Amino acid sequence: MAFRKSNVYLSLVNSYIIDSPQPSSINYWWNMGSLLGLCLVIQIVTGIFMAMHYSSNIELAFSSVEHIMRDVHNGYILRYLHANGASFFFMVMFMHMAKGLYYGSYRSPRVTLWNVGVIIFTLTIATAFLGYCCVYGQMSHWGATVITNLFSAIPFVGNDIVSWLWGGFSVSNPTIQRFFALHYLVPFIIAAMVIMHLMALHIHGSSNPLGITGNLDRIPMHSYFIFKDLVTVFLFMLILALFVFYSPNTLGHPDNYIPGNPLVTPASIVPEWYLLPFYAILRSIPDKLLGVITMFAAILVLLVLPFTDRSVVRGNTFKVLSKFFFFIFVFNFVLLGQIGACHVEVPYVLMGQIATFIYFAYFLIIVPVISTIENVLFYIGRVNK
Amino acid sequence: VTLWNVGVIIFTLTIATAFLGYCCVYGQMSHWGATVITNLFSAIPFVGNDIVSWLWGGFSVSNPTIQRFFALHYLVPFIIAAMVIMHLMALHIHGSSNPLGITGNLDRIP
Amino acid sequence: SSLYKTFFKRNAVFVGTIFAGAFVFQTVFDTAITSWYENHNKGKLWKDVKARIAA
Amino acid sequence: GPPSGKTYMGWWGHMGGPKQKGITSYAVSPYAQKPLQGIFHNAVFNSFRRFKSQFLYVLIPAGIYWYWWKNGNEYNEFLYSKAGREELERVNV
Amino acid sequence: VTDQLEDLREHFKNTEEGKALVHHYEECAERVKIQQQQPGYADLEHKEDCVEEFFHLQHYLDTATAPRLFDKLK
Amino acid sequence: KVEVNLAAIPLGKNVVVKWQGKPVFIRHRTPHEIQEANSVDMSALKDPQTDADRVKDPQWLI
Amino acid sequence: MTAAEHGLHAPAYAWSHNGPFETFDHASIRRGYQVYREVCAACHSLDRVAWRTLVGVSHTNEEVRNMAEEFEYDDEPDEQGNPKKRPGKLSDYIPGPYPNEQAARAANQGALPPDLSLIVKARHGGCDYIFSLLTGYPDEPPAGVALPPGSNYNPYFPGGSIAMARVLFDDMVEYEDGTPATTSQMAKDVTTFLNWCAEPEHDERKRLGLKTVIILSSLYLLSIWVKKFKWAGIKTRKFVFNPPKP
Amino acid sequence: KSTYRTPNFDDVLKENNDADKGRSYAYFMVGAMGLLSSAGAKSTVETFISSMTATADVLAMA
Ligand code: HEC
Ligand code: HEC
Ligand code: HEC
Ligand code: HEC
Ligand SMILES: COc1c(O)c(C)c(C/C=C(\C)CC/C=C(\C)CC/C=C(/C)CC/C=C(\C)CC/C=C(\C)CCC=C(C)C)c(O)c1OC
Ligand SMILES: CCCCCCCCCCCO[C@@H]1O[C@H](CO)[C@@H](O[C@H]2O[C@H](CO)[C@@H](O)[C@H](O)[C@H]2O)[C@H](O)[C@H]1O
Ligand SMILES: CCCCCCCC1=C(O)C(=O)c2scnc2C1=O
Ligand SMILES: CCCCCCCC1=C(O)C(=O)c2scnc2C1=O
Repeated sequence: MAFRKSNVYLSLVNSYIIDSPQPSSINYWWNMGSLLGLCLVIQIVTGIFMAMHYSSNIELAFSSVEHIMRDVHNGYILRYLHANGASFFFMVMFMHMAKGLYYGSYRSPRVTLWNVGVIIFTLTIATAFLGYCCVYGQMSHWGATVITNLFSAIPFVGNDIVSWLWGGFSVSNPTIQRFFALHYLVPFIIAAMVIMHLMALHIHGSSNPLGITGNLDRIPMHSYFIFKDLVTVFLFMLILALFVFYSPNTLGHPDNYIPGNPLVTPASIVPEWYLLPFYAILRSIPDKLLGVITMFAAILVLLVLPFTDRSVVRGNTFKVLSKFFFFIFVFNFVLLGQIGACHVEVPYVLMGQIATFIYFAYFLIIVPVISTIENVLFYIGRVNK
Repeated sequence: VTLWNVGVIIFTLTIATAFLGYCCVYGQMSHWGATVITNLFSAIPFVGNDIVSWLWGGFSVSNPTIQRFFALHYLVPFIIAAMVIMHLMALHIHGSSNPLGITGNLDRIP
Repeated sequence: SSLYKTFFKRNAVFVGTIFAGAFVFQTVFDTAITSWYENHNKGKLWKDVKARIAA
Repeated sequence: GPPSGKTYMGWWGHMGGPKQKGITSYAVSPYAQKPLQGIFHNAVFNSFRRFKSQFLYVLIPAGIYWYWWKNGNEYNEFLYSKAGREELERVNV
Repeated sequence: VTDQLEDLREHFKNTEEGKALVHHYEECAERVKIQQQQPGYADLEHKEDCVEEFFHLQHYLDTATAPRLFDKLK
Repeated sequence: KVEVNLAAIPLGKNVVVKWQGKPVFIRHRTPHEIQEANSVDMSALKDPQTDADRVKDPQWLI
Repeated sequence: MTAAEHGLHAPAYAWSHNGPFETFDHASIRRGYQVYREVCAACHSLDRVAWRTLVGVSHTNEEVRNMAEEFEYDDEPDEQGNPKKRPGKLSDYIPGPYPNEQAARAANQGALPPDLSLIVKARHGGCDYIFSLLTGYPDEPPAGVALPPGSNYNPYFPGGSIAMARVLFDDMVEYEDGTPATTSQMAKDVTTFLNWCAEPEHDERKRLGLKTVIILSSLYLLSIWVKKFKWAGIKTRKFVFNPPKP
Repeated sequence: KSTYRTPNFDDVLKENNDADKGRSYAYFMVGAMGLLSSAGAKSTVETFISSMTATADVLAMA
């Protein structure tokens, strides 16, 4: 047989990238996965090169980043690429996730595929946050303070886990140095998790926009999808280029250009845009313990979808009620984000509380109810007795 | 053969890893070792001394050197891990050999 | 397009010719850009300011 | 190698679909086709169609959320201006 | 010479729109000093200021002077 | 162990000092503030405490 | 939140460096440096800027060398161990007016004039904000505002009460290039110089950007064409069904 | 229908007066893509590598 088939190493590449049978009808929404691998590489590469010039000590961290910005040849390109890359990493991840939601990609027999993806999402949030703390700006310090304190909510030992995590009395030199060590480690765990994601994808293959079987008409990954992936890879790079060279700080916060100060918290704190929806959910619960539990639940609830989707067909392509509600969910998520950027003031607090309700209700009430109703409608519209 | 060749690559990567770690202590031996091993590249004709000043990130073994060495010491072990997986993949296709040097296909145990 | 068939004759362009062209492009393009750029900002640059200075 | 678990996808020659018969496909080499330029005049009015059927599912939920946002915002602005400092003390605490 | 920004501000404080705005601010300033001279101003927890009215004025000025101030500078 | 010179702090002003890396607030309260503090009912507090249980000298909130 | 708390929104001035294809105005940077030295340096440090970075940007190699030598820095101890001073060299960083944070507060009613090296990137509004703050001090605060002793009113600053008084007044600087030193002209200059301090890579970054965007745009368009060609056989593919007899 | 009667492809087929028309365009496209891609790769590689060279703050002439 061909060498690409017989060689122990090449056959892996052949089965995953060259001869892999793809459903002839997949659309550009299926291009986000490769875009996610690309993002992972860009983050690792630019990160290692900057690590060569970075100092983790609390007295030097901020200045070492400035050193990367002012003295390292092409240093600012590395930092703006790494920083803006993290944002682009989340924009693409949400689209990857939303695509799965809309087409019922989370359904059997791809449950394992969906669950591993949830784990990756969590690991990515943890990674970006740790990286954020390495700049040691004003936002960095308080973020490191808030997130680590999240654990004090645990009864009895909670405050202990916290002083442990800090390695002292407060967010200090033992904190930022362990955060750097950890920021370097986690990306390699994501890589291993990405491999398990791909292994799970390979056993049943990709789904398609029609939601039905692809077994009757497949075309090779090689040529068709390699070249189609190239189209979005270049588009992705063009847009990232525009931010990196023309508007490098639009997705950041001015407060991070101010060194961290243990005694003063900024008058207006607005977290990273991709964390805003979660920040709003946290803020909407006037109880400490319940506040953190509901926030974590906002992520874990994604695990419930394979069971609450009562439909008999996969995906929202041929479903009027489901498409409509799908978009209520999308814009509700954006709203939550907008609320997160506002002050805890009158019309906003109640709006935040209702939006949070709607978010959870989609998974637990709307989907099961709507899918059941749609099942029946499909039946009585054709049976004549 | 493939099993043996991947093993040679691992050996090289391990030597490189331990050496970089050695330089992180920055003791007397560390500094001179970092100096000698990086200079090993000046032996290359024409560009050799350039590769060296590049590797150092300056006039001599200094602050840009040790910091890049630490970054590198952390990275390489994960490449060894991936290489160890390829080593195992190559081992799995034909299995282990045995002290008699002949086939094991007539009597195996789990 | 017969303009293509004169240089490559019904065959695709080979790596060598691609790499060679890439090295040429890199230099020509960079000069074209640096030129247009400096001309667009004439009067604002240090070159321009250095002339208006005498010390 | 070790026995593998049953899946819903095979490989070329045993993909797992039902036995096909009666269907006949035809195709023409991309090399013999009109160079990419005919995607107009014939493929222009046909386009944009796959969004005239969808925009409602996107527009209505968008509209609903935009007005809700605009309403609450304008209310906030009023509450913190001079004119609304009275109502602010009412709804605040 | 005279400051280019102050020149443009002055020019705009004298338009129909600017006069209307200085008036509203003026009417506020007036209403305020009268409240201060009366007994018990120190203890009132409802002391009015004219910041809001001042901001409207300043905003109008900014809107008019911002796209023109640099054409006059070097 | 940190020493703060109270004689230096003005009337209704807030001063902040470092103690074990943690910020220490110190306000020289006005007579009106002292009344506001000690005139609040426990039913209005989720964590019930009299101003007395919190300050030793009503003039200094620490 | 009340307008007084947020602060008056800074309007959009037409900076010559705004725009994808625009470089800083180096003459303005030069002037700005003078305004910084003669006015601001009295209370503001510029810790992250090194003398050498001025060469070829706003001053000649010679000019910067003369400027750096007017200041003293700690040199390496002598043959016997006693400390000794030394004039400045290009490798050094522009020195600040105060030896420590405590002395900085003592000289400013207890306030701390922040370092201006990143000020333009460390505030929403950027250049528009800095300029507006500097030229926005009214002779008298609006009616009703109880301004604390030692403070000043400025509408652009959050809360209105700022610890920095107006420091720019007409003709307080004698511009070496002849330009009329009006308060707005000076504000316009320092701000430009402060923008350069925070983003020294500015001019170069935008040049590289133009190259990057042209190549990627071209690559993007080209890929579409290639993809369509490679897909034409599948796209125009046609099927026919002929029900098999039993 | 008879399988020998090939369906209509007139709308897609190019009136072959210039046989090597689509080939010349496709090959030019692929070629230009390869040209610009190699230039980009070269620039990217050079950007990372030169970031390891001596920094601006260490080139002091003693
Ligand atoms: C000492 C007498 C000063 C001179 C001369 C100048 N500044 Fe200043 N500045 C000073 C103080 C005491 C403060 C603190 C203000 C506060 O309330 O915290 C400042 C602050 C600034 C700021 C930051 C303002 C902010 O948004 O937080 C800026 C942007 C600033 N100063 C700029 C500036 C410039 C450019 C000057 C010369 C033209 C200048 N200052 C002079 C004290 C003094
Ligand atoms: C050591 C290798 C390294 C890896 C691997 C790495 N980073 Fe980083 N990252 C850094 C360093 C060094 C910094 C500090 C410099 C900086 O601010 O960019 C940083 C900073 C960050 C920041 C702060 C950006 C800012 O505003 O300055 C974020 C966010 C981030 N990383 C995200 C990621 C993500 C997401 C990944 C991977 C999926 C990743 N990083 C992988 C080294 C790495
Ligand atoms: C919460 C879910 C989730 C996350 C996060 C996730 N994936 Fe996926 N991924 C899926 C699902 C489900 C599919 C199956 C899509 C289908 O066939 O409908 C999938 C499919 C893929 C594919 C196939 C092509 C495609 O886009 O459909 C690739 C490649 C892939 N994912 C890569 C990644 C990478 C890389 C990451 C992130 C580092 C990631 N995924 C994170 C859910 C996820
Ligand atoms: C230069 C050679 C070489 C190096 C170095 C090497 N291996 Fe091997 N390895 C072999 C060969 C050859 C075999 C086959 C042994 C046999 O069956 O006779 C083997 C077999 C193995 C086995 C099977 C059990 C055994 O010991 O025979 C394991 C497990 C293994 N290697 C792990 C590793 C790991 C882990 C490393 C280092 C990080 C490593 N090897 C490095 C040559 C190497
Ligand atoms: C079934 O459906 C599929 C499908 O299966 C696939 C695979 C794809 C294609 C996409 C992919 C395969 C994405 C895969 C991505 C990955 C495997 C990424 C793995 C990630 C990594 C980060 C690798 C780790 C890298 C390193 C350790 C090295 C980097 C560091 C270096 C080189 C330092 C060098 C140092 C010096 C001093 C020079 C599809 O598009 C698709 O659609 C239908
Ligand atoms: C990641 C870094 C990117 C580096 C650059 C990207 C790769 C560029 C590869 C460029 C050229 O590689 C070149 O491709 C063309 C196909 O288009 C090959 O052509 C081959 O296939 C074509 C097409 O059927 C035939 O006409 C031709 O006779 C044959 O030799 C050519 O032999 C090879 O040399
Ligand atoms: C899934 C985890 C979501 C993270 C929520 C924490 C968001 C969050 C806060 O709640 C906060 O108070 C501060 S202060 C500086 N940064 C932050 C921040 O990111
Ligand atoms: C395979 C690589 C073998 C490494 C040989 C270099 C050994 C070696 C030297 O030659 C030397 O002069 C010094 S000085 C301090 N340490 C060393 C050292 O390890």
